Order: sequence, then structure tokens, then C-alpha cells
Amino acid sequence: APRVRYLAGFCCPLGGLAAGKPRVLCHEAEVFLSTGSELVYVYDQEGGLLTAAFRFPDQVWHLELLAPRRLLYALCARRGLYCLSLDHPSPVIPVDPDACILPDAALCAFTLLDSVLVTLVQGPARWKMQLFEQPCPGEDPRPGGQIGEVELSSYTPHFLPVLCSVSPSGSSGGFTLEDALFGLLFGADATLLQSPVVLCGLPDGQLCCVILKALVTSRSAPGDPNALVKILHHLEEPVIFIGALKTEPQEDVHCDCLVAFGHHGRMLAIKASWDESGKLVPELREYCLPGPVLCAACGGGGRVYHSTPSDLCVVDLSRQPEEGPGGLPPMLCPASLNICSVVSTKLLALSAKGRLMTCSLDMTTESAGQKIKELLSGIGNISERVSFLKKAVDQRNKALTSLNEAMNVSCALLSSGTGPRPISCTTSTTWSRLQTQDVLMATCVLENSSSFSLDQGWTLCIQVLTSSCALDLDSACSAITYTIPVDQLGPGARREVTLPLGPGENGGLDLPVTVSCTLFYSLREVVEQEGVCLPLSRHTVDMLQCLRF
Amino acid sequence: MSSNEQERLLCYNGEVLVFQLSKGNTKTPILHVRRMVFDRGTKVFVQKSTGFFTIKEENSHLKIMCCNCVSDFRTGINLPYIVIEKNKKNNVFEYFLLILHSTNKFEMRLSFKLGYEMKDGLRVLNGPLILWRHVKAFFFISSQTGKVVSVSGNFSSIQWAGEIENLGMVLLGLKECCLSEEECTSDIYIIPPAYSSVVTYVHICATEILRISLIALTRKNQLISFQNGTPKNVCQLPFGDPCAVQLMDSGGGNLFFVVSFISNNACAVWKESFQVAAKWEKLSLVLIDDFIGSGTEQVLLLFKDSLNSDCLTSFKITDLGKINYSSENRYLVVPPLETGLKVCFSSFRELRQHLLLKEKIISKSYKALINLVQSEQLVEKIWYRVIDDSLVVGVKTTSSLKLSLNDVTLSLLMDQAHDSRFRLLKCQNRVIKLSTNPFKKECVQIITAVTSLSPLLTFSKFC
Amino acid sequence: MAVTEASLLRQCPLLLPQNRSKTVYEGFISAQGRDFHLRIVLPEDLQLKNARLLCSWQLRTILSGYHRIVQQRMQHSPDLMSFMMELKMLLEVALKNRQELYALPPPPQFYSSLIEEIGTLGWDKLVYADTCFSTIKLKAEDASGREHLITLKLKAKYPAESPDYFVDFPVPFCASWTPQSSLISIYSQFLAAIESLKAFWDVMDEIDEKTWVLEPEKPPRSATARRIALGNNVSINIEVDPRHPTMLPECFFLGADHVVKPLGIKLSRNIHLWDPENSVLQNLKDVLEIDFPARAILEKSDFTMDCGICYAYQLDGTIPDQVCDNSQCGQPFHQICLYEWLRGLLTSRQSFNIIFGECPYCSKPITLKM
Amino acid sequence: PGLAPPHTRAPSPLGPTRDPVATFLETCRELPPSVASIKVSAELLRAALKDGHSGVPLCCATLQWLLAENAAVDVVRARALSSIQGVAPDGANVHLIV
Ligand SMILES: [Zn+2]
Ligand SMILES: [Zn+2]
Repeated sequence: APRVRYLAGFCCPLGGLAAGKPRVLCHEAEVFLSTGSELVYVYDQEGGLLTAAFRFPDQVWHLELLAPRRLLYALCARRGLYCLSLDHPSPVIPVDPDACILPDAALCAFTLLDSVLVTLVQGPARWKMQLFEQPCPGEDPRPGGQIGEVELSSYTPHFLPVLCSVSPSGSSGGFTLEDALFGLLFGADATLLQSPVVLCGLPDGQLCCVILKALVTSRSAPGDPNALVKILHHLEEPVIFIGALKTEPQEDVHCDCLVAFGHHGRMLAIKASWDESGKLVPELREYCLPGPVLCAACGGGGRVYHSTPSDLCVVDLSRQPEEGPGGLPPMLCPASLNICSVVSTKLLALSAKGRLMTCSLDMTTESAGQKIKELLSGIGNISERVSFLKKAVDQRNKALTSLNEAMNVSCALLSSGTGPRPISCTTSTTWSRLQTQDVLMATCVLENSSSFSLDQGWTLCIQVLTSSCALDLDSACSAITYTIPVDQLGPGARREVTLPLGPGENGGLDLPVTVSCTLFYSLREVVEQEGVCLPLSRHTVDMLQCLRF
Repeated sequence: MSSNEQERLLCYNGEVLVFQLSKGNTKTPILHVRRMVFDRGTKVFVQKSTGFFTIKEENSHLKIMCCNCVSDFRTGINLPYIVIEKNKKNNVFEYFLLILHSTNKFEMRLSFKLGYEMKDGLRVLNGPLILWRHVKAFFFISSQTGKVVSVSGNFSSIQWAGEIENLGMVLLGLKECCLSEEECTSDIYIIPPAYSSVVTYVHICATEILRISLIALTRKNQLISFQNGTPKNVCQLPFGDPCAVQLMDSGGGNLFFVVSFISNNACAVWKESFQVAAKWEKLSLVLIDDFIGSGTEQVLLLFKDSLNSDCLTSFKITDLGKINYSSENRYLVVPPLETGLKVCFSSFRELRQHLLLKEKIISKSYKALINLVQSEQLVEKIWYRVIDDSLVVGVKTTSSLKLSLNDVTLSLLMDQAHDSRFRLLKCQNRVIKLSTNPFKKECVQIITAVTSLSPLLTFSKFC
Repeated sequence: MAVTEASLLRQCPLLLPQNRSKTVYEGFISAQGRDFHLRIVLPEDLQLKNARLLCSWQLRTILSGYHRIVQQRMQHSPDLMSFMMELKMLLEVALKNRQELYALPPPPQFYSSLIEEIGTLGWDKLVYADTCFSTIKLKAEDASGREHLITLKLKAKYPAESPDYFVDFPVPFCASWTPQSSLISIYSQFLAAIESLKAFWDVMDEIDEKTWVLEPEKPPRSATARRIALGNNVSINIEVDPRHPTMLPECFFLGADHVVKPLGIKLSRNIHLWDPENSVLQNLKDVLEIDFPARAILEKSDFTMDCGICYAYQLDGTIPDQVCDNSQCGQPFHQICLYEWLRGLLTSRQSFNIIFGECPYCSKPITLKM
Repeated sequence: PGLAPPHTRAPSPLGPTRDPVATFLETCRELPPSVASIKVSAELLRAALKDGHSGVPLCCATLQWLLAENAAVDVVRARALSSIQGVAPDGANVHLIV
């Protein structure tokens, strides 16, 4: 009946967990789980009570499992890679360092193919792919000798990078493509050798694949990255999740499509066309989903179950080839980061608060009325909010309109049409009398000739500049500035402002004096350093304006 | 409620726990758990399981003290806690912290055993961590340590408590002061001490580096945001004596602050627009969890025990959108109505996208305005000084800027948002050249403006 | 204004020139209280002969099936101002055409008040509603106990404007709509029309019962004509005046020139003996001096074995020969008629002397071999 | 300003809606026209206005005498106006009739 259930939740921090890191895996009814912390949890799926609880040191970054063997690998961060037999004779278990293998310690990321193990290990500027044997017989669970190493030369460094296992058809915790595609992406080498291929998404958002057959090296024989590792498609943002989908569904699925995700959500999907040159050509889409994308799984039939911090949303690529857009629906679950998809769709996730939940998607005589009551109360509940959003839209619009008028005047002002049409500032010389002394006054007249109304957000800045030649000795007053709001000016319309310039102290008026008028536009008022000042005229008062007969 | 036959509620994992103490007779009172869940078919709460814990000593005054989820520090799993008092009439009060499992079984962690009763701001915290006060004496007992401890510091209030990134455990009691709960004592970018007189309950919501984004609510029935202590987006609250806030999600972005009042009444306020979206009355209780299994939070409202001597009769479960449940053919309108509901929701969730798009265009076009009219930092920086009734603003220059060739000034420009009128603003400009350690060699050219102050302090403030 | 300095502000308030050289405009265009995203790059000069104009996916789905219009408008139109005018109007048109998809009613009036008014009626009355709530159709009863239906189409504002009332019965129904009137008002007007026209209905009900009505089969209520069959291979069609039904109709007879003459002569002579106080049957029986057959053939009433294009037997020697390969149509044609018809249609193609293309009546594959 | 000789667009002063201290106070802490008239004897006004300046006897000459000390009296002497709308120092409007 309830499409979602509660299993458990946890110690969360504030808000909840970050992404890249926490991992959940579903075996049969066995369930695997990290919280990107020092704990790895296993839940019996029947009754969401715990089987087993493993304290590592140092924040588990990844889990994978080899089900035949009945083995769970973990990467501790500053330590290496542990291994655990699932039978494994309080329900807390600390690990013994017994279990540690390749304490390589600077290894971040790692996959598994059949009985091969791949790591991608931190260094200076060059990260390197290493690649180990993993003993096929039921022994002491050992590394063996490192077959291969490279250095991802293009990569020169919160966000892990990522690794995918991608096998071609005929030949496993990974993704089997179909021949069309495999041949298209990796080339004839990987095709012929039927070589499984390892896809690295890195924080730069370079998205690189390495063929495993061509990765055997030695101390005489040093793996050349330039040629051995290769670079598909540069998402400009970091990578989160690579995958592969059954488009056209008409356990080993011969998948048809390849999926990348950026962090901010440039999703990137790929397919074969075989079109328009009588030739196989690659089909590239960069979509732009929402938001921050926080984690992503894949389900039955071209359906990519993702998260934003808003909600848990979906794209379908099952449908020229693939599609114009991903416009995408929630199932109205929050930001779960750490999502997994089994196929039977019944998916599993970690709610950003702290929670493990299990989303399993799919008349009356006056109980029908209670239905109608409920529905109308609901539409009532919402109309409220729609109305708010309306008025907000109003405000944004009115902003653009005012904006528009501003930009149109600005452009008129910056043009030399050979008359300063839109707005003028005339300034003009008066004698007056105060107290005893005849004073020199500047009436500065602003006139709107044009249609355009200089509304709110606008301001005149006047500056009264003395004599020039900055001297040996710097004066008391280099200049004065007056600044004024111009509010709702309107067309034809007019301000007059009076300034003294005249001998205040010591009978000292030095000429020529220039008065400069300018305008600013204020972004904030109506709603890195940000405004615009615009020049009006700049009138020089000379003796001939200040003589009195 | 808090008594020998009286209960308390809680929410665990999209369901509702009832802890009731019950005099069993042979013996002393037993704690009984019901763990309930919502049917959606029969539109009621149905008992899924029970639980019992038998208490030994034949002493009266057993009492539930508080209840919530917490997270044990050992496992890191959200778990119900509960706190029991035992009082013997000895002036001795035990104060058990007992934890419940997946299995509906109980587990002691602290006995803790005071002589004097606990009261005021009891608040249980991650590593199941009791923290109380009497007469301005703060004490805590970690489950780790197992000792009574005192907080060294001397505070009036302990308004918020909880774990943060990098620190582990913290308190905000005085809005400067910013503790730990081992090594007692950043208090840099919190709220103003102006508010500190009126703030009665805080709720953080997020932490970056230190920068906390955070809410209040006051004795004045206010509600308030802050982003680096910039008091944005206030409301006003209908009711008197606000207690607390929770948060609720409602789906995408639709985030409400479900405020409870000592007056047995409560709000929702709708973030996006600090606005009372709904208000209800008498509200015996309130809980924020998914009782349906949709995948988004709701609120449960409980109405009073006058109605029945029974708890979860008189409920009202609600998203406050699409979901609303409570305690002549007509049908052909139904599919139309459901279809309206879902299409009103489509309009909501579209517009919200619409509104963001408008914001975005506006910004885009200013930046267009700025490259329209038009690299090297020609100015050091801004600084300002108050002398008497004189504003002195200044600026340090760079060697790039040649005052030999360039007449310069500096104005001041008032915000009309503050200044409803046109007062003119005059500013006097000085150029100051000083030689720095003369006994090439650095000159310091500084440029600086001067004006009156009392004209600007009209709105207690200005920018 | 005249100049596209201020007239463009006034007529496109939300189109912002990003660049100083007003070459990139971006933002919003209004249409039917809704704003659309549009980025319209000009060349370095003001020539729409060559320009870029990009759309949101919202806009392109709404301007599906005018792409050529807009592309030509760009190359033909002198100014941006006029171009925007043409575009605005064109959007207006596109949304009122696709009116099905686009409703935001104001619910607090609408869906609540509709339920209140439907409660005021009582819950037997409605028969149907679309999910978009746009259509409703209702029932009312006669004193006879006859069901009579009415289609109403409701707008964004039901109580503001008139609801369009679409109805069977044969004279125009007229509705005194005020904004103060409601569903029960127009319902009362509809019961008034019911009680008024009873006589006309009684007459046509009597006919359908006692006689072999031939051309309309389970006739609707709008029908004033009744092709009555009498004797064999002769019919009389009768159209009635609705307000004075009992009064004489325009009558005439189809069939054999030797059979039809005596009846016509007799009608001429005996027509002064028609009286509007009896029934049409009771007057026809004494005028035509006969009684009628009461379904002389009920099962093989008629299959018009006539062209079903020109609706005639014998077109220039040719007979209805070409039929439909369908149980539900069976409709004969003429070679000439069906060739002339199919030769037009887009769907049909012509093989050597063979044409495959859709039966006019049922749109199923039909083949014609000349 | 409405009657004035130039007939030029002078902006409305609108004396401040509040005291600075008053606005300061409110920030810190969170209708008919009035009329007067008189009557006076025409004989009195005639005898007092004779030394008869010129012009239409009364109402106009009355207003000219009342505002002989305001600067804006010569313009009203010209147009012979017995009712005008001035403002004030505080930006309130006043219509005064004779
Ligand atoms: Zn024909
Ligand atoms: Zn047919």
C-alpha cells in the first residue's frame, strides 16, 4: 500500500550528507550502505533490522561486492583497501588490520571486473591507473603482482573521480554494451580482443577510458599514458555518475546507450546513428537538467533515477535518434544522494537528512464528498501560493521595463547624434548678496526634453572642481561634490539646483572653475563592484560669467 | 504529559510512538510502547507493534521527562531516546536515559542519580547527551564519559544546542559565546547583541566557513532570517508566547517553519515569502514526518483530550498542498478535480522555474549594461571614520593613478530606499601626500571625503 | 509612438537591448497574459533579411505548424517593430486555436462555485463533465417522462460571461443571461422551452410509433422531416411547421408516376377537409382516404443502393456497382463518382488502372479498377 | 506660482512630510479645508482706498491694498484679480477671496 517505507536513519550532520562519497548496494535481500563516515552497515531487507556493523578507521569512500565469492571490498581513505568475507563468524565489529590488502593509502577510487581489480591512485599532479590480479581460487584474499600502471597525464589536480567497467558482447559487477556502440567508442582493438574497458570520470570533468588488455607493464616496460588511456568527452563540470541503458526494450542486458552526469547537471548521453553518410556516427547530446545533481542510478527501460537538493526527479531516454530535451518529473521524494536501481522498478536510497527508505514505484455515499472537500481544500491550499508567485513575477517585470527605459536612454546618451537630446544640464552664473558680501552662485538646471522618465534608482552627482595643476602644497579643499536623488523626473520636466562657488574663506575665488554634472544608475534601489556613472556636460565658469557692472 | 498513568508522543521513521507508564499492580508501573502507523485505506493509525520495560523499585513518582530522536555516537543510527525520572520521596531523583532498538527492546546507558530535581532547558543531544540547568549552573552527562560535568562558563540562557562540522558539540546561550562540551570554549559572524535582548529561541539551518545562516523567534511575536547576521525577511506571528520552530519540506523548495506557541496554537510560515500560510488552534501536539509514505514531509496536528480519553482520535494530517486527511452520485466531477489539482501543481512548479528565469535575465542585462558603457585595480580600498558631526571617508590609491595628470574627486550617494525625499548631499575632498620612513621610496596618496552626519542618521541608519 | 525608440518600449516592454549597438535583444514577449523567452540577434546592421532568432522549447512547441510563416516574416518584413507585431498576433492566434491545453482558471471562484450551483440543482441532473471541466451536459424531464439533453461550454469565468448552451430541439433556444443569473437560470429557461414545444413532440412521437419512418433511423429531436413508407416502393416525405404542428405541412410523394398521380389528385380535392383540431394522422387518413402500413418491412427498411455521392440510381447508364469492403459501411458508389472523388484526396495513389484510397463514409481501404 | 508672470515649470516644494526628529522617532520605535473670513463696510473701504489708485472699485483694489507689501501685487494690479491661490512657507495651499 505505502509506495515508500522507512528502514533506518542515522547520525546526520547539519542539513545532511555531502555527495561524491556515500554508497548503497542491494545484493538479494542483503543490503550495503555507507554514510561516507567510518561505518559500513548491512541490513536484512525483510525486517529493516541490522545484520552487521563495521567500524573502519577513516571514512569509507566506496563499496563493491563480489557475490560468487561472498566478499565486500571497502576503501578507507588514508589507509588502503580492506576485504571482508560476508559470513564472518553489541552488533558492532571493528576491523582487524589482518584484512587490509595493498595499503597503497593514497588510492582514492577503485572498481572490480571478473577476477581483476582496478585502482586509480592519488599522487603529485599525475594520478595513475594501477591494475592488479585478484586470485580466482578460494585462498588467502591477496593482491598478487601489479600488472599495469599508467599516469592520467591530462589530470593535474570533496569530489572523488569515477571508474566504470564496460564489457563488449559475448564475454561481472559492470555494464555489457552492444557491439555497434563498443566498436564506435573504443575502436577495433577493444572490439577484437573483446577487452573490458574502464571509464574514468575525474573532477575536471574529463571522462577517460582505458582498455585493460593493453594495460600490462613492468619495470622494463613502462605504460605510456598518451597512447594507452583516452579521452571521450569533456563535461566542463565534474562527474558524478556514468552508466548504460536499455533504450528500445522490445540480468545481462545488451545495453544500447551511455550516460554521464555533471554536478550542476550537464547530462551527456551517447548512441549509434549509422546515418546520412551511409556510416556509423556517434549521437551526442549535452542536456542541462536542473540544479546540482547529487547522485544518479539507472532502472528498467531507459529511466535514470537522479536527485537535486529540491527533489528526486527522473529523465526517460526511451522515445532522428534519441531526443530534443529531458523535461523531468519528481516522484516527489527529497534530495536523496546515494541511489541504487535493482531491476525485477523498486529502488533504494539515502535521504539527505539521514535516512534509508525503499521507494517501490507503480464509489462512496458521502465519502466521495469528503474526497471533493479534500480536493478543493488542496486547490485552495495552492492558489494562495500561485497568487504570491504571480505578484513576484509582476515586480520582476516592472524592473525589466524600468531597466529597458534606462538602457534606451544610456544608449541615446552614449551616441553622438550631435544634440544631447534625451536629458540636458545647463549651468549658469548669478551674483547674489548674503549678509554683507556679494556671492557667486551657479544655478545648475537639469531638463528632460525626451519622452523618457528618469524614475527611481537614478541620481545626479555634481562636482565643483577648483583650479588645476596639483601643486607642491595640496590645498584644504581640492573639490566639493553634491549628490541628489532625481525621483520620477518625467518628460519636458526640469530641476534647478543652486550652488555657491564664491569666496567663503579669505576672499579667495580662483578661476577658472569647472562644474561637472554626471548621472549614476542604481541597480539595488528598484530591487566585484557594480553601478554605472554617465557623463552629462561640464561647464567652465570663467571671469566673463563672474563680472558684475 | 508527565505522570504515572500519562503518556508522551514522538515521531520515528514515518510513524508515531506512544510511551505510556501504566501501574501493573505484583509490582511497579511498566513502560508500554505502541509503535503506530497510518493506514490510508481505513484513514486511521493502526497498531503495528508494542513493547514493555518492567521497573523494579516500589517507589512512586515515575515520570517521562522528554523524548525525541538523537543518534547514538557508537553506531551513528537515529534512534528514539526517552528520559525517565525515578523519585523515592527521599529528595533523590534517578534520571535514567533508556534507548529503544529495531526490536522494540530497551537498553540502559545513564543512571546519573541526582538528589535535587532537574527542570528547565533539558535538551538531549547527539552522543546520547543530557544537558540541563538550575540557578545558572549548566551541567551535562555524556554516555561516553558517564560522569556529571559542569560547564565552566557563566550564561543566562542556552537557546540552541547541537553538533557542527569540524567541532563536534557546541552551545549558543549568549550570542557571542560559542562553547564546546569538553574543553569549555568562532563567535565572530553570529546575530547582533541588539537582538540578544529579544531572541528567546534560535534555530540554525546551515554552516559554512565561519558563516552560519540561521533563524530567530522573539517575545514580540516576530520571526526573522539572518545570512552572516544580516537580519533579512522578517514576518509577524499571530500568536503570543512563541516556543519553537521545526522545519518541513512539502516537496520541491516548499519549506515551512512550523512554529509552536505556549498558547497551544501553532503556525506554518511559508519560506519563499515570510508569510503566515496557515495557523491552527489548541493543538495538543505537532510532528513533522511522512506518515503516508509519499517521499516528502507533512505535519500532524493533534486536537485536545477533552474529545476522548484516547490520543490519536482528532488528528489532521497535511502537506498543506495536495494532501489533507481528518476524523446523489457526484463522482463525474472527481477526475476533473484531481486533474485540476495536478494541473495547479504543474502551474506552481512551472512558475517557480519562470521566476528564476526572470531574475537571471535581469542580472544578465545589468552586466550587459556594464560592458555596454565600457581590469587593473586603480584603488586599494575603502575605509571610514566618524570625527564629531563630520563623516570622513577615504581611500588608498595605487602607483598606476597619476594625480599629476588626473584631477580626481570623490562623492557620496545616498540610498533612496532609506531617503524617501531629496535632501541635497555635499562632500569636501582632500588629497593627502605623506612620505613613509624617509631617513623608489614610498609616498602614500590618500583621497577622502567630508560631510555632515546628523542629516544622514534620520533613519537610525543609512547605506 | 512613431519612432521604434519609444513605440518598441510601449509594444514590447520586456525586450532589453543587451549590446549598446542595439543588435542583441533578449527576454520576454507577451501574449494572452503569458511571457515568452526569445533571443533575437541582428547582424551589425538592422537587416532581418539575415538574422538569428532563437526560442525556448515552450515557444517552439506552441509555434509548431507556422515555422515557415515566421521564417518568411523575417525575410519580407521591413523593421523589428512590425516583425514583433506580426509575431505577437501570431502567438495570440496559436493559443486561442490550441485553447484545449491552456487554462489557468481562478479556482477560488470557479471550481468551488460550480460545485455550489450543481448542489443547488440536485445530483440526478448532470450527466457528463470533461476532466478539464470545460464541457458539461445535463438532463431534464418532460411531464411525459422524456429525457432531453443540453451541452454547455464554460469559459475561464463562468459567472462573468454567458456559458455557450448547445442543444437538440428544433427552434433556437434563447437565454436571458445576467452575471447574477446562474446554472438554475438557464436550466429554468430550458424547462420553459420543454413545456412550450410539447405538441410538436407528441405529433412526431405518434408518427414514429404508428408508421414506417424510413430515412431517419432512431431520429434525433431536431428532426422536422419524416419519410413515411406507405404501400410498397412508394414513399411520402412530410416536413412540419413547429409552432403550429397540427396545421398542414409541405407534403409530397416519391415513386412510380402511375402510382403517385391519384394520391396527388385526391390531396388537391380533399385538402379543404384538413382541420388543425385532430392529429396529422387523423387528418392524412381522411384526406388520402387510406390507412398506412405499420413497418411493412422493419429489418430491410431501406439500404439506399444509390451512389452515396450524388445519391441517385442510373447515372448515364452506370448503376451503383463499386462498394466498400466493410461490414459497417457497405455503401455502393458509381465508378465515375468514386474515381472523381478519390482523384482529389492526398491518401489515395494510382497503380496501372487501379486506385487505392479511403471510402468516403468510413475511411477504410477501398480499391477501384477502371 | 500658478498666477506668476513667467508661466514656467517650477517644481512643487511640498514642505517635508515630517520633522527629522519625528522620522527618527518613528524609525527608532517599531479632511476639510480650515476657513476664516471677515466682512467690512464698502464706505470704509472706499474712503480708505480713495487717493484712488485706479481700477474697479472694490474686491480687486481690496486685494491690491492687502498685498501692497508682497512682491506679487503689481501682476495682480494688471490682471485685476479678486481671488487667487498662493501656497505658504510650509507648502500648504491657501485660496483667499474678496
Ligand atoms: Zn453517381
Ligand atoms: Zn466504407
